[PDB]
Amino acid sequence: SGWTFGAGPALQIPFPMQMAYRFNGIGVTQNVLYENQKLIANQFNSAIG
Amino acid sequence: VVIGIVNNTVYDPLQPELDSFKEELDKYFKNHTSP
Amino acid sequence: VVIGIVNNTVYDPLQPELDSFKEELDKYFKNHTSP
Ligand SMILES: *[C@@H]1O[C@H](CO)[C@@H](O[C@@H]2O[C@H](CO)[C@@H](O)[C@H](O)[C@H]2NC(C)=O)[C@H](O)[C@H]1NC(C)=O
Ligand SMILES: *[C@@H]1O[C@H](CO)[C@@H](O[C@@H]2O[C@H](CO)[C@@H](O)[C@H](O)[C@H]2NC(C)=O)[C@H](O)[C@H]1NC(C)=O
Repeated sequence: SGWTFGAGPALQIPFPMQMAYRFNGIGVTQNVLYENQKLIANQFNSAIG
Repeated sequence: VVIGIVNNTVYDPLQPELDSFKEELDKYFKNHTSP
Repeated sequence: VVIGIVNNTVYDPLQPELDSFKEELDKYFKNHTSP
């Protein structure tokens, strides 16, 4: 659901698309995640290991 | 590279104000090429 | 619907920067059949 569950009613949203809405609040645009989905997936998977 | 991409057309807003011009630009060559 | 709105013109920029060239375009298209 993302962040909504902390404001009001909880709205569903696909997780590979929540992230492109979390880059956008940093300063890098959202056209970087899709182009690097597999590498960021492996970096996230290896980091938690 | 992106997955989940969906085919669609996009309505270009830079076109119709000059497509309306292109509507009358091509009209302006109907009389130009008439004689 | 909105209250307090006032009447004024808005200098929309795309037409006159085109019309700076459409004026000589309109002059050239119509005067081609003049002579
Ligand atoms: C999205 O549209 C493009 C172009 O309209 C499609 O690309 C071609 O589509 C035809 C029809 O299926 C195929 O025969 C070609 O092989 C496609 N070109 C290539 C380079 O693969 C594309 O398949 C469409 N994608 C979806 C998901 O509908
Ligand atoms: C802004 O201009 C419009 C039209 O140029 C005005 O609308 C007119 O208002 C009078 C007021 O009685 C009516 O009699 C006309 O029938 C209206 N014409 C149209 C086309 O709607 C409007 O009043 C103006 N607004 C202000 C704040 O002066």
